[PDB]
Amino acid sequence: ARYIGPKLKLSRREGTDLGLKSGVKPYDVKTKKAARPPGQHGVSRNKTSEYALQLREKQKVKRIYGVLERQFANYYKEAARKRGATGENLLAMLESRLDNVVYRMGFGSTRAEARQLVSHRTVMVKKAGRDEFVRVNIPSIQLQDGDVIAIQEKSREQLRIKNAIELATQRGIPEWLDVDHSKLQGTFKKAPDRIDLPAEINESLIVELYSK
Amino acid sequence: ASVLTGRVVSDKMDKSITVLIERLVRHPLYGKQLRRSTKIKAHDENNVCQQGDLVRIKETRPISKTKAWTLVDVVEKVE
Amino acid sequence: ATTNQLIRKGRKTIKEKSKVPALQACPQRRGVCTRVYTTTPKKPNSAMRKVCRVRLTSGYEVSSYIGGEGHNLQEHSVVLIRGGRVKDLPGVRYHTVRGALDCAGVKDRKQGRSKYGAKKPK
Amino acid sequence: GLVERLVTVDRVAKVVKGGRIFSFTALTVVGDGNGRVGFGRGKAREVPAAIQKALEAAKRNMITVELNDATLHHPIKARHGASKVYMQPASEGTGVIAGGAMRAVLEVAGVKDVLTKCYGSTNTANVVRATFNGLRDMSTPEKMAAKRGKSVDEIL
Amino acid sequence: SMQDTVGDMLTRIRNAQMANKVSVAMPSSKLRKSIADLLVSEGYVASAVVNAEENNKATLSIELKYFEGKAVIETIQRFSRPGLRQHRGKDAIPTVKQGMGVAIVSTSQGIMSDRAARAAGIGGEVVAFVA
RNA sequence: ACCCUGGUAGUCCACGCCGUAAACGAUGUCUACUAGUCGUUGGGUCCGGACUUAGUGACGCAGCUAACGCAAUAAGUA
RNA sequence: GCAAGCGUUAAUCGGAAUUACUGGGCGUAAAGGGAGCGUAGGUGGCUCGAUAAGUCAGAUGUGAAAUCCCCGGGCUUAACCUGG
RNA sequence: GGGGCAACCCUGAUCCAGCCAUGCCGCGUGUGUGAAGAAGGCCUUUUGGUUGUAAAGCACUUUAAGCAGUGAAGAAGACUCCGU
RNA sequence: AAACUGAAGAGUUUGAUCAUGGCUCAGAUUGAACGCU
Repeated sequence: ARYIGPKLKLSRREGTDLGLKSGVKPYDVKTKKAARPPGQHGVSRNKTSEYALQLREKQKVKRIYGVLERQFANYYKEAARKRGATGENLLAMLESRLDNVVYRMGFGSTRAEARQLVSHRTVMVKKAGRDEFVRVNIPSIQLQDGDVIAIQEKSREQLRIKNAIELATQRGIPEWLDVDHSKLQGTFKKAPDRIDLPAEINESLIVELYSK
Repeated sequence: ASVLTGRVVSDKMDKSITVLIERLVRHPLYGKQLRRSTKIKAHDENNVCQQGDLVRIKETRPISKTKAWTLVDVVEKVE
Repeated sequence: ATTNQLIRKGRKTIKEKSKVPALQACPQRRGVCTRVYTTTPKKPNSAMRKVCRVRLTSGYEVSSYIGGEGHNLQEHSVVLIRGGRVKDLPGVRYHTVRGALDCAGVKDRKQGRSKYGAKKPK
Repeated sequence: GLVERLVTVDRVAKVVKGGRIFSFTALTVVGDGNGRVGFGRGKAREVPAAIQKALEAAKRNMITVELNDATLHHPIKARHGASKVYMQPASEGTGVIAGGAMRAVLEVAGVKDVLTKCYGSTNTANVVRATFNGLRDMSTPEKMAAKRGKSVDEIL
Repeated sequence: SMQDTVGDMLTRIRNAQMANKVSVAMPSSKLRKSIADLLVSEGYVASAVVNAEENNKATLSIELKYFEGKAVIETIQRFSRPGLRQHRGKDAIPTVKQGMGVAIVSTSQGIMSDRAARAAGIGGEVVAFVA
């Protein structure tokens, strides 16, 4: 299951831009909101609490990457078992998802559209070392160092992809991804660092939330 | 093979003695070593050793219902 | 407690018994309603709470609480009984599952329908 | 250039001929986030004045703490009366695993990764004070080596 | 009566340091001298000497240290007591203050620090924690 | 009932039972160590005092305690 | 907030350091036996030796496989399977 | 695994299939774009707010399901012939 | 090379307080049942 309802509602509840809409126009004018969360009341009295700051922070990442609670808690459980910082590991494994990778490489305008592309077998993956591609309809595929991504031979003429590259160019392309627009082919050279990821997501709140 | 030492607490059976083997068992939760003791009947063929003696005994085939150890050495004797 | 005292005696926990003995460690239990009546609650509250004395298949004859507004239970009615004590009712320690066997769901319920056995309205 | 956080606010009363006089008590913890930390509580008939008075007292009840650049130097067990607190250093990325009163002091003192636990009474002021006592009694390897007259290599 | 000689030694040291005494004296023993020498070489006390008294008796005198007016021996606690002895292997010797303190260990090679016993790869009876 | 006037068991003795009290310091016993001041009891040794012992009191640090309070006769440190 | 599931009930551990070994208490909060003597037991001064049972270290044999954990490999991913 | 020299026979072990959200894991129920911010509902100080880019409209996509094809691997090469 | 990583509290006795102390809750789990779907 995935969220289907409105996305500006989510952005307004998180109080920040989650990139759920395309960058074709500024977030402020797309909604004339984000100064108040959704509903009749919006900005409220009776200020939040530590648990509210933690819950909202976890929901922020979950809504950004489009991952529900069960899969996200499996992510945190894996991250707290891998070596190093749990939040750093959780951000790395959320960034290494196939749908997020294709969104950053720019073949999709939003992560929802990137997941829609991945799910419909329009993206082939080539595992590191393997001399073959394979069509994969699973957005939650974790990509390792060196995995190649390419667009299907019967979907390179997509209009949505061609207008997704030109948005990716206007937004910026990560340095841990080597994407070529000439034949719609990227390479996941390395999982991004915490210094490469934006310094406004407090993964420490997520780690403290998953500690009762 | 499997030798065991202890004091003789009974000798009032024909060709038979009771040896008190002591051991230190450690408590699984509190870690203090309690001293525990088992009575083992041994076979003393010539019926020589008396109570209060230190004796070594080894496991063998059973001689009787409750006797499967045999005397091999009277290391110490009553003063 | 010295170490020698702990070895000689040892610290024992009492295991508390269940608060729902009539269920016999079962989630629900079937019974027949031997008496459907109303009773007054404890000191602070004031109402006519709906209760049914029900003899279960375990051999107990406990009193249970019918939740929701309005019910159809009478003598010789077969109900399913779940755990859960009513605070202001002295003696009542079980709830009647509404909508399970013979106890109907609540008529006009809309919000918490699953807790009262009400089908989703079309 | 100082960080402040209000930990608890309580409503207390005094009895008089007319009735009950209701006042407010606020406990706050101030800190630089780099090792300087302090706590204080204030009383006033109004919550904002109690909060300002607590902040003023916290700014004067301050100590300096030498952290292990993210965490503590050694396990600490401290107490103030009936609150017993225990903190131990944790690996980087662990977070401050603490209740409200412990978390306030540790986070405002700059600790990032620590394991904690409260035993005895969890009175907010006494837990804050026990955590404060432990942080002020905490030692450093350099200080221990200097006290013994050796080097940090001579004292692993 | 007195059934913990090591406990009495450490209690005398602790009370003298709490009272800010210059030195603490007691009846001597080789075990007490071993523990006192370990304290000296660890730097917790200045010196520990035995003076042979009459009637085949001896007095062990330990000169205490103070740093910035505070006692150098912050805490000195007995771990293995006569009512419950604690013997550990080489990989179970408990550390004191994350290695800043010393766990005095009685090993087959004599009284030595926890880190010394770990380096020698040998366990023993963990008699005290001094930090 | 309290108060008054009487009043029997009991209180007294001998020999036995009972085995309980707010039988209390509401503080088990034993050992070592830890500022001090002033009383008192029974000894002891020195020059009316000085010291030292074993009790028995009142204070009072450090320490302890939720607080009251304890504090060499600990509820301190073991 | 979860989501093809969501709640309720039952049951176990946790939180509970609320049986405290790790890790609690007993003047007044529950808690010192009315006091003693003493049996089993527990514990126990200094010095020089012996022994090596406890203790510690090493070696060998064993502690089945599966499971738990680590490094990998195969399922489109994952669960799952699987080598060391 | 049982019997037989074999052919082969037997095997509700086993390998499978059926049912059940009982659990775990996975995927979907669309994706972009869309304001005088439509209507309706709700609140409201009666005119604003909220539902809300949400819908409608437009532009695309077809995972899974449905239909049609194709199509590994699980098989260990029995028997028979030849040679040593 | 690795198997070496882990520890949160809250409500409720009082006019208020600190302590004691029970009760209750937030978690995880299941060969689960029931209700809605």
